[PDB]
This record gives sequence, C-alpha cells and structure tokens, in this order.
Amino acid sequence: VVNPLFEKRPKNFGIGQDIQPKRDLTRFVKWPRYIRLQRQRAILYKRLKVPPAINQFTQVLDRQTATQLLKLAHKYRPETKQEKKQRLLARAEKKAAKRPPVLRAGVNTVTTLVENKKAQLVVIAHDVDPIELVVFLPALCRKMGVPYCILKGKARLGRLVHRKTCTTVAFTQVNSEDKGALAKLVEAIRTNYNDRYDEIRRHWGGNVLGPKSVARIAKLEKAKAKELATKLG
Amino acid sequence: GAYKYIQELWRKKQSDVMRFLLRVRCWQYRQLSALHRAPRPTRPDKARRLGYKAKQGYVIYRIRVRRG
Amino acid sequence: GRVIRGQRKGAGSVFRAHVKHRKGAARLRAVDFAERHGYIKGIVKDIIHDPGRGAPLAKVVFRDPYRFKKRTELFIAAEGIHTGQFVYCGKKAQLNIGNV
Amino acid sequence: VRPKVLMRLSKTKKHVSRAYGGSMCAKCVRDRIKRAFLIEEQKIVVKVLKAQAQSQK
Amino acid sequence: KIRTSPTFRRPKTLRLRRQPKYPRKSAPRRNKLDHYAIIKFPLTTESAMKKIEDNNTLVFIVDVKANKHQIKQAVKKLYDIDVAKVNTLIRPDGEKKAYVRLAPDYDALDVANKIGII
RNA sequence: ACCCGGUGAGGCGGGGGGGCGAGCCGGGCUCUCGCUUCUGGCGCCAAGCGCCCGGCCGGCCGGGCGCGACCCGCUCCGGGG
RNA sequence: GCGCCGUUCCGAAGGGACGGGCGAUGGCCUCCGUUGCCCUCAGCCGAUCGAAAGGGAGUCGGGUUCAGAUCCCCGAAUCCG
Ligand SMILES: [Mg+2]
Ligand SMILES: [Mg+2]
Ligand SMILES: [Mg+2]
Repeated sequence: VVNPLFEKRPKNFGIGQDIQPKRDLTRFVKWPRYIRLQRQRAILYKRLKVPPAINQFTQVLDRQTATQLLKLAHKYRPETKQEKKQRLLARAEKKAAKRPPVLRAGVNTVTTLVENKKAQLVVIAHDVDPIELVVFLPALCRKMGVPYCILKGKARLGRLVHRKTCTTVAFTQVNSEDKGALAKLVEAIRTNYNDRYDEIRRHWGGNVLGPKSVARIAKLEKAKAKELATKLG
Repeated sequence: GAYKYIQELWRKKQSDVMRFLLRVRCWQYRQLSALHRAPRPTRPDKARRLGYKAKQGYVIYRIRVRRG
Repeated sequence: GRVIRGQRKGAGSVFRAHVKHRKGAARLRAVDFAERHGYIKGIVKDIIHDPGRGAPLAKVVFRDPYRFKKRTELFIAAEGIHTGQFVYCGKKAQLNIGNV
Repeated sequence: VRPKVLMRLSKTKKHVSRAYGGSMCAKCVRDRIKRAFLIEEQKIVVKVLKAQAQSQK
Repeated sequence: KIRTSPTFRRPKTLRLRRQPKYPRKSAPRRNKLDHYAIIKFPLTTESAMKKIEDNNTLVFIVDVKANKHQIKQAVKKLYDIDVAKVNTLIRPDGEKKAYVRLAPDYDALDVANKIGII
C-alpha cells in the first residue's frame, strides 16, 4: 500500500554534526535603543528601593470590583459633543415654543471637590507617566475621609469619558437608583484602602533581584543547608 | 487645586520619593539622546508657570548640557 | 625649544603603521555554543607570511553551524602545523599542537 | 584570456564536459571522489561497531 | 511570530506618493531650446564648401547645450532631409561646429542652393 | 549606577526527559554527560508523524499548523564594580 | 560658537528581488508585461569623492587638407544594450 521509496531522513542536530534550525530567538534580539530603555527601566522599578508613596500604586483594586465600578461609571458618563448640540437644539426649540449629575474628571476639579468634601468615591489610574501629579491624592483622601480606589490602565478610564486619558475620576452625586451598589462599592474600597493605609505607609518596595542571581543565591543557600543538615544527621 | 501640592512636591527635593524620582529620571534621560522631543512636560506645573499651555504649536525639547 | 621627537611620534600622519600590504588582524574565533560546550572542526587551507610580523599566519576554514557559509579565520600558526590539518576548537577538544 | 572576454566565448570554450568542469583538475576530482566514498564507508564501519557495542553491552 | 534572524531591522512601513493640492509653479516652462534657436547659422567657409561639395555634408553652427540627437532632429525638421550622422566639435570661439553627414539620396549642393548658401 | 571585550547581539539561568557509575529496600536520592578525532569529501532553503479544511470525480490536484527542534524567565553573554 | 572629532564607533542604517494569493487596468481581455496590498526571502560595510602613467569589453589599412586625421572619405571588421 505505502510507497517504500519514502525514506525517513532525520537530521542529527548535535554539536558540529549538522546545521542548526531557525528556532525561536526572541531573547537574543539586538533590540533598538527605546525598547532596550523601556524594558530595563521597568527592571529598575523592580530592583530599586521603591518608596511607599509610589508603592501605593502597585496595589490595584481587583477585577470583580473593577467590572462593577465600570458598570456604575457607564451610567453617569458625561456628554458627547453631538449630545451637547442636541441639548442646545432642544433648548432652542423650548425657547421658541434640572441637570443630571455627571463625572468630574481632572486632578484639579477632583482635589478641589475633595477639600470641599463632595466626593464619595475617587478613581485613580496607576500608570501616569509623571507620578508627582497623583502622589498626594491617596493620603489627601485619607485625611478628608474619602474612599479612593486604584485601577490598571488610564486608557480604560479615559474611554469612560470621551477622551484619550484620564487620571482621576470623582463620584460626586448619584441618583436614588444607583445608591445601594455605590454604597457596597464604597464599603469594599474603604476596607481595602482607608482601613489599611498605615500598612501601605509601612510597606516598602523593590529589593527584588533578578531570577539568575536569585537562583544562584538560592543554590548556595540550599547547598549550605544540605551541608549543615548532613553534619548533624 | 492640585498645582500647589505638585509645586511643593517638586520643591521638597531632599525627600526619599523625590531623590528616587530624580535618580530614575536622570538615568533615563542619560540613556536618551543629547537633544530630543518631550511631547509632554516632566514638570507641568513649572511649565505652566513659565508660560507653556496645552495647545497646538507648543513643543518641549529635552536636551542635555555637559556639566563643568 | 622645538617639539621633541617623542612628542611628534604621538601626533601621527608620518609615524603611523604601514598596514597596506598586511593581510588582516590575527584574531581567534568568537565565543559561541560550539566554543562553549563541544567543539567544531576546521581545515588549514594555506599558511601565509604577514608583512610586519615575524610570525606566519594561517587561513583556517571553519564551517558555520548556524548558516550555510564557510568562514575563514586568521590564526597565528604555531610551530608544527602543516596544511591539510584539522584544527579543532572548543571545550571538548584534545590536547595537542594545532588545537585550542 | 582576460575575464571580460568570456562573455564572447561559447559554453564549451569556457569549461570541460566533466564533473567539476573548469573548476578542479581531474586528479583532485578523482581523489575527492575516493575520499567522499571512503569517509562514508568509515562511517558505516563505525556504525556497525557501535551496533556491536550495543549488542554486547 | 518567531524571530528568525537575531538582527532587528527597520520594518517596511507604507509611504504614499506625491498627490499635491496645487502645483509649485503655475505654468510649465516653454522649450527655450527651440529648433530655430538651436541652429544659429551655416558657415560660408571655403573649407566648409569644399566639405559640402566633396563629402556630402552640411556645416552648421549650433548652441553649446545641444545633443547629437537634437542636431539630427533639428536638421530633419528645419531642412526636410534625412541625416546619416552628426559630428560635433566646440570651436575656440565658443559655439558648436556641426558636420551633418546626409544620406546619399539627397544632394548637399542642391540643398545648399535651396537654403541659399554658396 | 558606571567601565571594558565579542557578536550578524545565535542556544544564558532554573525546572523537566534519557543514558552511563556507587550504595539502600521495580522505587526515590548526591554527581558527571547530552551525540562530530586514522583521512585537504559533502552538508542550507525538512524527511517522517498527527490534526485540519479547499476544489474535481474510495480515487485526483493544490495548502495551513504542531511535533521533529522540551518548558518557564526580568537584564544579549561574559569580565570588573 | 563659526563648527570640530569620528568612518563603524553609544544607529529601527534594505525601498531591493524569486514565488504565491487578491483586486484594478492595458493590448485579437488568449496570454503576458505594468503598478497596488499582503504572505514570504535576504547578511554584509559603510552616503560620497579620490589615478587623462593603476584595473578597465571593443579599429585597422589606403587616400585626403594651406591647418585636423585609429576622428573626414572608401574598403574591412568588432564591443555592449
Ligand atoms: Mg599638533
Ligand atoms: Mg570616482
Ligand atoms: Mg585611469
């Protein structure tokens, strides 16, 4: 049935026996300078002693709470440029013949209404490129007694609004329909952050070496542990 | 607002957070070229004091000077 | 008074080396998988005399294990190597003259 | 002849009708054939000796 | 996608052609090297007349910016005659002397009497 | 952080898989190895296996993916610091 | 600071070509070129200048002028596309 001329011809990929195939070589790419910069920058963020004012952005509110917070923030999204023209056209037709509460974006408006004590929940993006914009705001919400949460990605927070990026979002006023779920989110965010902000202040960052050096130190420590075990017996 | 907090946060440079930020920024800018474009300011508050606004045609160049 | 001869030698443009008739730089093979773990074989094509050098050099033809192309190297020919000789190179190579 | 002249010459004028035609002399060609046969036969002998070593061991 | 080569060259991005909204200049420049401007005058030298009478040619004086194909098409257009070949030289006066060898079907003496030179 | 060397930055570190040695009662455990040395030969653009679907009439013609060619990683490997 | 160093050195340094798929055109829309996109392939070495004695394909004879002749005329070829 089968053709006996079909010879199996394996290549012996030994050292100097045959040519080597074009395997995966993503680790050994001579990357460009900007990629090589942005990788070892995050490596230095893993290595160096991160202060707690920057380490507070490393703890992110989890996925099951973040989805409910996005579901709550989708109801109170601000106006569109076309919706503004539609409301102006409706106002013009009303002139020819109470505003709903919306979001308050931007660190300026957010901090002014937090010192005015109007916020009930303050959403923070963890990944701002100048970090000094938002360092003071968690401790400021701690002092004012305002619940603050920190989420991954400023793009997903800036696509709630009709923009690109957004650092801080305030929940000033909500309707009677969206009160109980807002209180259940405020309670979880408060017990996550405001009850345990002192441990966030005590928690330092970094001091984590690379995997090769950790493996070498662990190899020497396990060797010395096996030695000090086998002398006692 | 937030700009006064950002202002004295850039003032208090001898603290641990700010020494860490100056060290990481000086490292990153030393790996960067001698003359390039920063599309957004590193000090937005100091830029707004000097007269920078957020509109089209206002560009910021990050350059280095050899010290001494 | 004038600029002395040892100072004039450091500037250049007269006292530079005569590197026209020289064949190339007598450099060994770079470190890789074959130099690190096992070994790789290469023939001695011909031994040539390099100008400005007492040592004769050797055109050693290696086979590249990654791409199909025969490489050449300018080895420093030690005393005892003849042409048509298989110079091995690597960690698992044997200890004899004409082997690194 | 000079090398750019070789566009004018025909195909048979530039090489010889043989394996390694116009590149290698026939003595080194037949020596290379002898070597390419005998190293392969030596590899066959080494494979038979390895099979016998695995048969005993 | 696996990385075959260890080098990372620049990826072949897309670029577009020139589709301008308005041209740079308003009008295209007219041909200032016309056929009438590229031929100044034929010579009335005794040696030039001997060359015409013997070797079936015509001797012209040409602007220095010309080509042999330009002189050939200019003689073919402004004399209604076929050209065998054109031999050019630049005189020490400055202009280009052109020996236009004609085809033997027409006569150089006849076309010289036709254009007036003698 | 900073400095030097090599590369066309080509297999770096751990965890797997297999064989060769020692001791204990088929089993785990400490270590080494990973295919090339009698010869001036040749060696690339996959063989083999499995899963698919496209067209034509169990058969015909043209393609893709994974094994072969282990997995996870955070600095290209080293040398100073 | 006019600019200087540096020629492979702290570079994302290619616009190239084989084959396949898709649409748009052109010509007895047969069959093929032309461009547009995608898949796929690729090492090079430094942009550029630098010898009228270096390397460098291919022309010789006779005749002609007051001055030009491997150039003009005649007869023979020859190189490249
Ligand atoms: Mg001087
Ligand atoms: Mg030149
Ligand atoms: Mg020359």
